[PDB]
This record gives sequence, C-alpha cells and structure tokens, in this order.
Amino acid sequence: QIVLSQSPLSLPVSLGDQASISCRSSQSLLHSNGNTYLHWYLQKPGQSPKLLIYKVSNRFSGVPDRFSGSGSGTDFTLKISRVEAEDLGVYFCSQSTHVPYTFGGGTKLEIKRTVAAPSVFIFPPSDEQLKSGTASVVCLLNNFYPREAKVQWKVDNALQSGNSQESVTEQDSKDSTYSLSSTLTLSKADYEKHKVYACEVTHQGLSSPVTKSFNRGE
Amino acid sequence: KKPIALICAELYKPFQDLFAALPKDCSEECQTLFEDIRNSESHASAWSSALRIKGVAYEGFFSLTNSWRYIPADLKPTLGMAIQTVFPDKFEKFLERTHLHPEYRDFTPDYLMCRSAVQEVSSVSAVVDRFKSKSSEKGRPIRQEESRPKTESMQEDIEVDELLIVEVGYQTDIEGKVISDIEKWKGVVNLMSHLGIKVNVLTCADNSQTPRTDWWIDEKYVRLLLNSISYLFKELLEN
Amino acid sequence: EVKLEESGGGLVRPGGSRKLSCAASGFTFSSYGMQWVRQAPEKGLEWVAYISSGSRTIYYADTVKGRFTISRDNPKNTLFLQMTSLRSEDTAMYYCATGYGGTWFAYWGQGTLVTVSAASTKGPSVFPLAPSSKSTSGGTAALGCLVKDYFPEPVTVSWNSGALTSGVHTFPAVLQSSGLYSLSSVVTVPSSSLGTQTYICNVNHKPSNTKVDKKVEPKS
Ligand SMILES: [Mn+2]
Repeated sequence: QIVLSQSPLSLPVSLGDQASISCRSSQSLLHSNGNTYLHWYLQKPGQSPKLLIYKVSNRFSGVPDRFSGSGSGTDFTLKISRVEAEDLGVYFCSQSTHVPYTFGGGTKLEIKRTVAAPSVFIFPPSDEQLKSGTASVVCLLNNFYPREAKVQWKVDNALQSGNSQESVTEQDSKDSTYSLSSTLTLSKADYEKHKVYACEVTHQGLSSPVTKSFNRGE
Repeated sequence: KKPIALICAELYKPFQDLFAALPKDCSEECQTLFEDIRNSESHASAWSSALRIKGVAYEGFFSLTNSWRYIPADLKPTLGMAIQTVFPDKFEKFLERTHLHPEYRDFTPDYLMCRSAVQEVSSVSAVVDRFKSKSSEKGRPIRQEESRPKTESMQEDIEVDELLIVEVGYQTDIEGKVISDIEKWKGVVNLMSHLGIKVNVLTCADNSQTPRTDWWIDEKYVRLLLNSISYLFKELLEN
Repeated sequence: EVKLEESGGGLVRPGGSRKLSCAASGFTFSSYGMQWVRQAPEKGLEWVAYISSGSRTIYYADTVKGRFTISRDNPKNTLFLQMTSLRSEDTAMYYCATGYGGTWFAYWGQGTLVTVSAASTKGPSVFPLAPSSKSTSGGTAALGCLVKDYFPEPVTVSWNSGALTSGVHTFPAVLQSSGLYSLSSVVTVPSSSLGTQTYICNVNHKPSNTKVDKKVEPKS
C-alpha cells in the first residue's frame, strides 16, 4: 500500500503569509496511463472534506487561487500563497493511482497570533453530583495561545494520576486561541477526606506555573 | 466393413449441412479436409484430417456465435504483431524484455482483438462478463487473467488501448485445456504488467458430452457438429 | 448542484449489521464511479470502498474485506454500503464521495455517524459549574455545565436557548472507559450580570429523546 508521509504535522502561519505542505509517497504515483493521481483536501473543523487540488496541480472548480500544487513521482507540495482565516483546518493528501486508495495523516494548519496566557478557573463539584456519590472537579484554561500547556492535579499537595481527563477545543476562528478543560473525578468518599484541591498550569505566557486551588469546605 | 470413401458418402448430407453454415473461408478449409478423408489411403491419415476438421469447424461456429471474424490459422496475428501495431511506442521495450523468452513474440492465440491485423471489439469487459456469467451459471470451466501494473486502479478520466486474447477448443479434457492455456499466457500477462499494457486472456473448451444447450457455440451449431464430424469419428473406428 | 445525502447511521451492537444509503442528485449518477470514506472521531480519513459505474469493478480496503458490500441502484440514483460483523473499530463518520469524472473525492456528503458498541442508550446527567471568585478574572466570570455519562454521541449544548453564544466553549466529548461520553460547556460573561441575568444551559440528546435545561447560579 502507498504510504503518504506529510510534513510538517502542524503548521503555524501568520495571516497573509505563505504556507507549504509536503507529501511524500512511498512509491511513484505515476500511473501507467500517464496521469499522476495525487490530490489535496482541506477539512475544516466540523465539516466534511473538500477537494482542493486533483492530479498534482489542477485546482478544483471554484477553489480560490491562493491554493496550488506541484511535484512529480514521489514528491509533491501544496502551497497557500497568502493564508486567510478560513484556511484553518486539516490538510490531507491522497492518492488513487493504486488500490487501496490512501491518505496522508493530515497537516493541521494553525493561525499564528500573539502569545496569550490562559485564564485559569476552578470549579468544585456541585451538590447535585455529590448527592449521587461522585465528585468531579473542573479546571478551565481559557483563551490561550500557543497550544502547548501542562496541567496537573494535586490533592493536599499529592500529585494525582489515573483519575483526570482533558479536552481541548479547536483553534477559535475569531480570536485564534485555545481553551482546555481538565476534569478530576473522585469518589464522594475520597473527596470528603481531603481539603485542598489544586490545579497547576504551566504555559509560556505565564511568568511561572500557576496553582489555582480551593478548600473543600469553603 | 465400410471403406473410408463409402463412410464419406453416407454422411454426405450432414456434412453438406455443416459446410453451408460455417463461415466461407472456414467452410472451404473443412471441404478440402473432407476430400482428404474421402481419398485417405490409411486410417491414420483419415484420423488426423478428421481431427483438424473438428477443430476448424468448431472455431468457425465460435466466431459465428460471438459475431467475431473467423481467421484462418495462416492469417492469425502473433503477439509481437499486436504489440507492434497496437502499442507502437512500447514495441522496442517489448523486444528487450522478451530477449530471454523470444517465443512470446510468436504466441498466436485463436482470437487476438483490441478495443475499437488485430481485430476490433466494442467492449472487452462485456466479452469477459459473458464468459464469466456462463461459467458461473452452467459450471463451465474457464480461465481468465488480466494484466495489472503493481496494484494500479482503473481510472475514469482517460481511456487506454487494451487487448483481448482468447483461446477456444473442442476436446474431451476440458479442464486440462483451460489450465494449460492460462499457464502458457501467464508469463506474457506478467510481462504486459511490467510494460503498462492492459490485456485480458480468456480460455474455454467444449466436448461432445457437454449438454447441447450449455456450449460456447449456439445449440443449432452443436447439432451440426454432432451430426457430422462426431458421427464421422464413430464411423472411422467401427470400420 | 451535485449533492450526496447519506442515511442509515446509528447505534449497532458489535457483531451486528447495518446498511448505509446515499441518495445522489444533480448529475448523471449512472455514469460515474462511487466511493465510501470514513473518519473515526479525532482521527484521519480512511478509504472504504469503490464501485464502478456499471458495478463490474469493486475495490475494498483490506480492513473491511469479507464484511462490507458496496452496491448501487443506478435507476434509483442510490449507492449502498452493507456492513456486517461490525467491530468497535468501525465506529466512524461514513461519507459517500464521487469524483464526477475521476477516482479523486471531488464531491462529498455530510456523512452519517455509525457507532458500534454494546453500551446502552442513556441521556446525560447535567451538573452546574457555578461561578465564584475561583472563576472570576477582572470583570469576567466563567460558568458552565458538566454533561456526564451519555451514549451515543450527538449531544447539542446551547446557552439560553441559543441567545448566548459569545465566549461559549463546548468541549469535545471524551469516550470513557465506562463506554459512555462526557463533556463540559463553559461561557464567560460579565461578573456584573451574575444575579441579574439568568444562565440556563440547554442539553439536547436526540438518541435518548432527552432534553435538559439546567439553570447555573452563583452558590451561597
Ligand atoms: Mn484452439
């Protein structure tokens, strides 16, 4: 099967700048009939994929002309001559020279913006949930950029592992930031035997790691 | 107790019905052969003539059933010929890769066609489908192989030239015939994959035990062969 | 306008079966090859099957061979995918596509979500994330809802029946080891509006016909 290797895995780029995405094929995509069946797709968040370029360099009808592709054999490139906000999303290359038809793993295009440090918020479990026997603690990292962040839980200064999960929004189309939630789930019994519930956040926009905590009975 | 010549006279009408239905060139070749049987000194000489009639007439009827042109053996294109005329830009490469197997260039199938002197056909896929349908519907042994460069997909945005190679036959060992045929063409098919040339090879066979509705030739032609060439073979032995 | 409209998705038990359909309009369907593509949540695209215009040629991904049949009814402008012996790994959004003249994916449908799981349909428990000093920054307060333990996916969350959209972050669900999902939805609002504006998160979970409205309040 044709393996298609895309680089970079992710592409931060400023509005108005150019962008290049590389697609490497494990075998030649030149078909015996003379054509080369390498194509490019944009998938915007929430939507189905859209064709951009077919057979290496043909722009699909209606596709804005800031998109173009080139290459031959096993080496191919997609260029966005001038990046626009709407270009946020994942770019895939795919071939249909050989069966199985195959896709690259996707390059995420990220819109570059000025560093923005997260607002860190913490929410104790609600009384409704605690009535049901469980305690979720939510820590919220709002409107930050770039995406790299580290979030750990400490209960009475003991690090927590195995009991939290995290989720990150896509890049916001208006302000280009990310938001992140981390949820710490304890049994109600485990929750009532400790006092300090703390969320520790590291991000380059902060001068130092921020611990945001509360006392249970407060 | 019957001399070979007298055998031919008793089967005068069955063989007249035969010659009338075959394509012209095919009908003449069988007619020449028939007079060789009538004037056959030996039983060996007669038998070889009768065999050649069996094969020539059957192929004429196969042409009729499929509306293909009956081609005498002398005029049948070879594989090299088909490559040279149908895919001229690849003929030089075709020669280089047949250096260790030059007999490939001289392979001469019963039918050598291309998509519309290599005969033309409107669709190769339709021919393959109707072979594959009757093989599946009546259990008739076929063998079928398509060249394929690497794992290439079919495509919808361009058309390529292609060949259809077909082998037929009227012999009692039907499985043996299609097995040997496909084994002969396998190397060629694999060669065509490496040249980027699309070819299909079909092979099939009937014998006299095949139920008269299930042959690769029309049933009316089955009765013509069974009434003539197959009775002749019975007369030749019992005398 | 070329349009592809898939249907047939939903929940299936592992080992179970399901038939997807795709209704095509806006072009001569019977003249073109058709394809299925799928995307597992948070993952990349994966090709599934191709079928030529006249059905003579059919290709399959090695991972669906022997379990999926692609077919079509040209006079009815419909493409089909018959899925059998399904596995959790077959959970995905399934798209029909066509190249309208080639083997590339030029036109795509909106897709239909197939979930393969033995988990049983369940609406969410909705708990408030109450605003407090621990969630205020300047003149801004964050509040939200915790939407816990629903199945299968599709849940829609909105605030004040959709009126409140600025500053809303509804987070992607996490599949839990229980086999259920959970997410949270948060919104930042002016702290000056706490106790004068009412905040209600509306949770709609069509698979269980569950609609939940939860008022989120500052706590005493
Ligand atoms: Mn023959």
